[PDB]
Formats: sequence, structure tokens, C-alpha cells
Amino acid sequence: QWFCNSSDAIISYSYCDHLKFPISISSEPCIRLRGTNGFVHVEFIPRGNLKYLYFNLFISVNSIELPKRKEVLCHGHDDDYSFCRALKGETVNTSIPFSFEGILFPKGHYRCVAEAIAGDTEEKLFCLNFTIIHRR
Amino acid sequence: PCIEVVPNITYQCMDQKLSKVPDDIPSSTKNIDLSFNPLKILKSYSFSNFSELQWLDLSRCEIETIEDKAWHGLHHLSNLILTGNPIQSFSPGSFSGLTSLENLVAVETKLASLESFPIGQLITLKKLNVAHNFIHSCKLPAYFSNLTNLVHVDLSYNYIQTITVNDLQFLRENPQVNLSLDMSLNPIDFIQDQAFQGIKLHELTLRGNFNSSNIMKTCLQNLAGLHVHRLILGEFKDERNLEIFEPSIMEGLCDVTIDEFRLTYTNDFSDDIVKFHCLANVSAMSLAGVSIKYLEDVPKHFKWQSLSIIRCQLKQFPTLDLPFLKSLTLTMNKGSISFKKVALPSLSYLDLSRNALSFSGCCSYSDLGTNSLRHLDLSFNGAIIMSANFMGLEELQHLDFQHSTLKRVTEFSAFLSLEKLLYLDISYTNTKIDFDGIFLGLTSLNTLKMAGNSFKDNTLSNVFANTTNLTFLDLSKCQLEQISWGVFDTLHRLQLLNMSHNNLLFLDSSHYNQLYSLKELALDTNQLKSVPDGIFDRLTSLQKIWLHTNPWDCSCPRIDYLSRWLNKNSQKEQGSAKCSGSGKPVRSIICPT
Ligand SMILES: *[C@@H]1O[C@H](CO)[C@@H](O[C@@H]2O[C@H](CO)[C@@H](O)[C@H](O)[C@H]2NC(C)=O)[C@H](O)[C@H]1NC(C)=O
Ligand SMILES: *[C@@H]1O[C@H](CO)[C@@H](O[C@@H]2O[C@H](CO)[C@@H](O)[C@H](O)[C@H]2NC(C)=O)[C@H](O)[C@H]1NC(C)=O
Ligand SMILES: *[C@@H]1O[C@H](CO)[C@@H](O)[C@H](O)[C@H]1NC(C)=O
Ligand SMILES: *[C@@H]1O[C@H](CO)[C@@H](O)[C@H](O)[C@H]1NC(C)=O
Ligand SMILES: *[C@@H]1O[C@H](CO)[C@@H](O)[C@H](O)[C@H]1NC(C)=O
Ligand SMILES: *[C@H]1O[C@H](CO)[C@@H](O)[C@H](O)[C@H]1NC(C)=O
Repeated sequence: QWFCNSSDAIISYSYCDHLKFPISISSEPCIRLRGTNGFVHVEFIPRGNLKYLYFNLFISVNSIELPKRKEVLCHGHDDDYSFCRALKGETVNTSIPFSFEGILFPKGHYRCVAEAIAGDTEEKLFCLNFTIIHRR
Repeated sequence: PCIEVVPNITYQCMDQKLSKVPDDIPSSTKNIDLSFNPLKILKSYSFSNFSELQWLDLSRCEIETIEDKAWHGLHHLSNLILTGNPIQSFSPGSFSGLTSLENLVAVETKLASLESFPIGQLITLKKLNVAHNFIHSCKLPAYFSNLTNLVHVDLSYNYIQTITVNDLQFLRENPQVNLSLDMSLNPIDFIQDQAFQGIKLHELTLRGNFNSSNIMKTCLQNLAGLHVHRLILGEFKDERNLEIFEPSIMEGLCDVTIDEFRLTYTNDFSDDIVKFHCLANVSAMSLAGVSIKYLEDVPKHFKWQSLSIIRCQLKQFPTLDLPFLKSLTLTMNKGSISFKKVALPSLSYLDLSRNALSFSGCCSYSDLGTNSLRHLDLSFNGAIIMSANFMGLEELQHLDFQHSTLKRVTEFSAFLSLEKLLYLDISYTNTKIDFDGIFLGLTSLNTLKMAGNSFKDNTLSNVFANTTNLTFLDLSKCQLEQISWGVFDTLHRLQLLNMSHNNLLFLDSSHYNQLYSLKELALDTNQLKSVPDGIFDRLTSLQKIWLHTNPWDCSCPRIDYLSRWLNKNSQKEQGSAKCSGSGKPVRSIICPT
């Protein structure tokens, strides 16, 4: 249950219950529910070639779960991100700049799972159960 | 032990906490992934018995020691992968044994230089990947001479700071050598005066190297004297990243000759940089992930033959008038832009897919200004208003509107003028066909993909009568209940016919009589309860048929024919057709004589 806490939001993460391959992932600053430009530090060893990497996001505002969302970070050709060239077994140390614009009037209990998927082979790379809570 | 993804060929021994190699494994195998197992050492003869292996992967296998003659038995291996083993040093003849190797990956193997690297023995080697290592030098070794087939070396995420004359000296000896180099993620600061004199490279890749502009700028100046087929230049959002990026840094590029320039993600950006004059005589400009917002200031003397823009941020469509542009690609924009006319007499290939492109007045000569367009892809965009029947574009042979909102297409014969066209995709365009005359004009057409659409009264109507040459027709997912009388009489050359995922309530034998040439017929997931006797009897050339997911009434004698036909023809049925109620296979039912 790896957590920091901003003074308006407490962020904690953990592995998914049936997928627990390793990652050290971390944000600076610790995210505010309203606006945080900064970096996400990632350390792990990809179980598969990170070219064609993408995510499957299942989010839940106040325990009301949303539809699936599919973010691609690596299209496999001249990719924005350096870690897209990474290979199965090689180490990945990279802080990515992330920019959260916010939500003016944010609410309660958010909750996000994230499946990194190697698009080449559709195999599972890792899975992260997040949590974000407001105020007291 | 391992997973048998493919019986006696491919295995998946990944993360099996395997102390050693396993012995109970077949010898026939052409592939095995052994990654993530604690192998620690690599034994002499550790794979000597196995000897038909093309792909062997030992990524992250904790390896510290490659004993002489370890691979000894693997004379058909083309790909060996060693990513992420702490094999600090490789003994002379550490490999010698591998005769047919084409791809060596030694990424993150704690390697210090190429010179010691015992690979001069490998004649058939094509790619060498040694990125993510401790190399501090770009010196192309002398042993390259021996390596006739090697064309890609990857020196990424290393510690190289300088490229000297002597470093690349091997290449002045060898102008009859094809080679590409990836030098990305190296903190290069100093590239030596006249260090790139008299040398050819195929592609040079320099991204996320340079920290400052005057470092970058100086470095690009001493690139002088170079022929690259393809120059890739940029940085990554997760890196050493430039304070400022001006076109003035492109200076120096005017000395280097370039065939294919390729810019990628850059933090700071101004449009003018692609308009920059040293990029004028390039034979193929290209942009990926680029913050560019407009593109018009484009001198007509620029000799570019293909322009590509991929995942850029254009705010308004290019107005372009390059006389020599033969192939334009503008795909995956961020802005949901709208099409504006162009003038490109050389243009023969146009991919504008996957933007949210709108397009009032499609389409005719005036729109582009060419008589030689052969490939036009408008897929995955938005509102495309059909206002003109392709008059003046009769050379078109490939046309794609997948997932785009075609409008007015049911009002008139919008493809009338496309006498030569061969492939047409209007699937998921949400077209509800009102109009028998929708496909007039299309006499050469071979492939018609139109799944996801719909038909007035849900009735398949007589739209195919002037499309005799159709050999592929996909009408799946079209909410069809019925087929009108005439509708397939003309389709004598058709091989594949898809009508799965519809709501067909019945068949008429008369719809298949003249499909003389039909290899594949899919009628699966419909509402068919039964089939006219003998319906499939004259489909001479049929190889596959799908009939499952339909509530077949299996009462005898009604099910007599179909049940017998399947049992006579099982090799051809794909999937398994079942009786409603019981769920029993249809091939299995027998009737009382
Ligand atoms: C993600 O986190 C939550 C919290 O552990 C889990 O959703 C829960 O898990 C169990 C099993 O389904 C439920 O009975 C609980 O009610 C949930 N917990 C809470 C506090 O609501 C979920 O299983 C986790 N695992 C994932 C997403 O893989
Ligand atoms: C007929 O059309 C159906 C649906 O349009 C095709 O089924 C698709 O098959 C692909 C690959 O075989 C799958 O990944 C998709 O899931 C299928 N789509 C659906 C909606 O199930 C089927 O392949 C076609 N038959 C052919 C071309 O012979
Ligand atoms: C990741 O980055 C930090 C930067 O100091 C470093 O301390 C750590 O060792 C790095 N880990 C790896 C595996 O490179
Ligand atoms: C050199 O090889 C590349 C790929 O390695 C190939 O695509 C190209 O045609 C070759 N270059 C020349 C100039 O023949
Ligand atoms: C289909 O159009 C052709 C092309 O001119 C025409 O000759 C004919 O009238 C049409 N088909 C039939 C059966 O009349
Ligand atoms: C680039 O990187 C290093 C960071 O340690 C720094 O010394 C150097 O001054 C930086 N320059 C610029 C322009 O960012």
C-alpha cells in the first residue's frame, strides 16, 4: 500500500489481486486533486518488449465504475517516450513528466486500476490498483 | 515444466524458477523462451543436444559466465538474445559455434567496448544490438571488415561523448558497406572538425543526446561531409531536453546530403523549421510527435517527393503546392481539422486517415490537382460530404472510408466515375442503403467491404448488378433480414461472401445458384431456423462454411438434408452448428430413413 499525501488528497497504490509483477512507481509532487505539473518516477524490469506498450484503465468515481479506457504510450515507431525502445529484461529507470490540469470541484473516493499491456503479444506486463481520497 | 504454446515447436519456459536448463524438452523445437529463470552460469554444451533452434531467448537469466563452447550444438540459430545478463566480459570464442546467426542482442550486458567483443567470427550477422551498456567510445572496430552482412549497430543508452575522425575511420576504408547507427541517449558534446568526411551511412539516429543548442548546433555543424539515407532527429519527453530549439541549429545540415530527414518529438518548436532552407533538397521529409501547428510557407522549389506528418498538432489543413509531391501522409492529428484544397500534380498516394477530418465536397480533380491518384484513404475521420463522383480521378484503385461518416452517398452514384477501382471499404460508415444505384460505376471492383452498415426495410437489395468482378464481399453486421430475388445473379467470380452477424430469417436457394466460384460462405450468428433442401449442392468450389449460432430446428424430417450435408462435409464447416433447445450438434442428428 505505497502512499504519499498531498494536503488535499491522499494517493495510495498496490498491485492487482491476481497480477503482482514488480514495479517501483512514484510521483513528485504528490498529486493535488486540483493541478500538479511534475514527474512520475518508474523503476522495473519489463516482462516484454515495451514497443507497442499501452494501458487499460478501469476507473471508479465514488465507487461508480466507468467504461474501459485504452491509452497507448508506444505506437512502435518514433515514439515520444524513451522507454518505448526498452526490451524484455532490460532495466527501466525514467521519470516521466505528467501534467494534471485538475478537476475544479473534485469529489470523494477515486480509484483506478491500470493494465500495462505489451501490444506485440497482448501479454500482461503489470497491473496497478490505485486510490485517491479527498480531505478527511 | 514449460508451456507448449505450439505442440513440439514453440515453448514458453519463462519465469519457471528453473535452476538449470530442462532436459525433458523435445529436440524438434525451433523456439524457446527461457527468460527470467535463474540459470546463473551458461554451461559448456548447456544446449548441445538441442540443434534445430532458430530463436533462443535468455533475457534476464542472471548469467555471469559464458563458458567456451556453450552454444556449441545450435548451428541453425538466427536470433540469440541476452538482454540484461551481467556477463561483464565475453571470452574469445564465447560464441564461436553459432553458424547462421543474424541477430545478436547483448543489451544491458555490462559491456565496456566493442574491440574486446569476440564476434569477428560471425559472417551471417545482420544486426547487433548493444544498447544500454558501459561503452564510452563510438570506434567502429577493425573486425567489421570480416562482418560482410552486418547493417545495423545499435549503440543507444551508452556513455559516448565524442565522435572522432578515427572513431569512424573504418568507414573511410569501406565506402562499399551498408550500415545504420543508432546513437540515441548518448551525451555527445564534441563531434570533431571534419569527423564525418568521406563517409556514408544508411540511417543515423540522434535523439535525446544534446543538452544545449550550441552543443547541438556545433555538433550538427561537424556532421559536415556526410551522406545519410535517413536522418532521425529529436528527443523524448523523459530526458535531457533542450532549453531552446531554433531553425538556426539546422545550419550545418546544408553541408550534409540527406535523402530522408525525420524530425521527432521536440519540447520547444516553431513551424519555420520544416520550411528551413537546408531541408530544401531532401527527397522525403517526415514529422512525428511534433508540436507543429501550421504548414504553408512552403517554397515550391523544395524537391520533396513524399511528405509525412504523423501525430502532429496541426490547427489548420496544409495548403500545399509542391510540384513533386508523390505521396502525402497526414495521419493521427491532435486537432480535429477540416480539409482544404491542394495542388499536387505529382501525387499518386494519399493517406489522410485517423485525423478527425471533415471534408465538404468530396471529391474530384479540383480537390487535389492530379490525374494519377491511385490510393486514397479517408478512413477514421468525420463528416465526409459526397458531392461529386470522383470525376477526374479515374486512376484510383484503392479507396477507404472505414469508420467515417459518409454523407449524401445514398443520394446519387457517387463512385460513377471510378471505372478502374479495385478495393472499396465503406464499412462502419453508418450508411443505410436507399438506392440500387449506389455502386454504379465500379466495374473493376474486386473487394467491397461494407460491414456495419444497414439496408432499407432490412432487405438486401440489387446494388451489385454492375460489379461483376467482385471476388470479396463483406456484408456482416448489417442488420439484414432478407435478400431480394435477383441480387447475386451477376457475382460469378465471388470467392468469399460474408453475411455473419445479421438477422437473416431465411434463405432462398436461388441466391447461390450462380456463385460458381465461391470458396467461403459465412452465415453464422443469424436467425436461421432451417434451409431449403439442396441449397448447398451446387457450391462446387466451397472450402469453408460457417453456420453456427443459429437456432436450427432439428426435427426430422426437416433437418434431413442439412444434417446429412454437414456429416458429408465436416472438413468444410467452421465452428459447430447446434440445434435450438437441445444444443446438440447438427452433424450428429440422424433421421429415420
Ligand atoms: C483493487 O482494490 C479493491 C480494494 O482491495 C478490491 O476491490 C476489492 O476486492 C475485493 C474482492 O473483489 C472486494 O470484495 C472488496 O469489496 C474490494 N475492496 C474494497 C475496499 O472495496 C479489488 O479486488 C482490488 N483488485 C484488483 C482491482 O485487481
Ligand atoms: C465475417 O465477419 C465477421 C464479423 O464481421 C468476422 O469475424 C471477425 O473475426 C476476426 C478475426 O477472425 C475477430 O477478431 C473478430 O472478433 C470477428 N468479428 C466479430 C464481430 O466477431 C469474420 O472473420 C468474417 N469471416 C470471414 C472474413 O471469413
Ligand atoms: C534510478 O535513478 C536514481 C537516480 O539517482 C538512482 O539512484 C538509482 O540507482 C537508479 N536505479 C537504476 C536501476 O538505475
Ligand atoms: C541498406 O540496407 C537497408 C536496411 O538495412 C535497406 O533498406 C537499404 O535498401 C540498403 N541501402 C542501400 C543504399 O542499398
Ligand atoms: C448496368 O449498367 C451497364 C453499364 O452501362 C448497362 O449496360 C446495363 O444497363 C446495366 N445492367 C443491365 C442488366 O441492364
Ligand atoms: C544540462 O544538463 C546538466 C545537468 O546536470 C547541466 O550541468 C547543464 O548546464 C544543463 N544545461 C542546460 C542548457 O540545460
